[PDB]
Amino acid sequence: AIKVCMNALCGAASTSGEWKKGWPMRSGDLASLCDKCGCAYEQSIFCEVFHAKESGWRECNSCDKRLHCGCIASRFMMELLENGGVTCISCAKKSG
Amino acid sequence: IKVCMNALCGAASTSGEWKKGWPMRSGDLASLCDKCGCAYEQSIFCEVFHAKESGWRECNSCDKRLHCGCIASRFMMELLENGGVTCISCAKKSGLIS
Ligand SMILES: [Zn+2]
Ligand SMILES: [Zn+2]
Ligand SMILES: [Zn+2]
Ligand SMILES: [Zn+2]
Ligand SMILES: [Zn+2]
Ligand SMILES: [Zn+2]
Repeated sequence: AIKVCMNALCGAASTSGEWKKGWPMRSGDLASLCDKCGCAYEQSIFCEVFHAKESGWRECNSCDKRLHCGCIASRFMMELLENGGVTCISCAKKSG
Repeated sequence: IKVCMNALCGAASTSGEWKKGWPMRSGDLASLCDKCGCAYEQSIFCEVFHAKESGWRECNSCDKRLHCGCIASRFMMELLENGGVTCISCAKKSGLIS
């Protein structure tokens, strides 16, 4: 396959250094991210930097953290609550 | 006491049938009264009960609205590799049914 940045709103076909590790894709393999997108992802702010204008934002039920929902990039950064809404992964570790 | 598992309903009775709802965190299907369950079966549960919540998006290839970050709508869509979501019809048409 052609290797390209898996941020679909970037799609860069080249990068500085090696490709960076991204989020798990549906197949389980890790996404390839360019130097920019991968840098945001490493700092845990990919969606805040690159999905700021997309729909689907909610907030964590236990803290102020905004969470981009319906998004593969943030998919394992939150938990779906039985009574509605989401909590981020830190608060989820704190609540069992 | 058996109660409708839509927290904004909680009716203690039902007409005809308790209907099967969304898969809960444990994997079991929720028990819904006939109202809420009919809304669920027609894929409009979140449109009826969650219209004012955050988390709403649009299907990647059609106009269907999809309530994301919501356990009730979680088997009503598929997450795409491009960061968006697709409804179940578009998913069946694209080969993405998991
Ligand atoms: Zn990129
Ligand atoms: Zn995102
Ligand atoms: Zn939180
Ligand atoms: Zn009900
Ligand atoms: Zn909903
Ligand atoms: Zn669709």
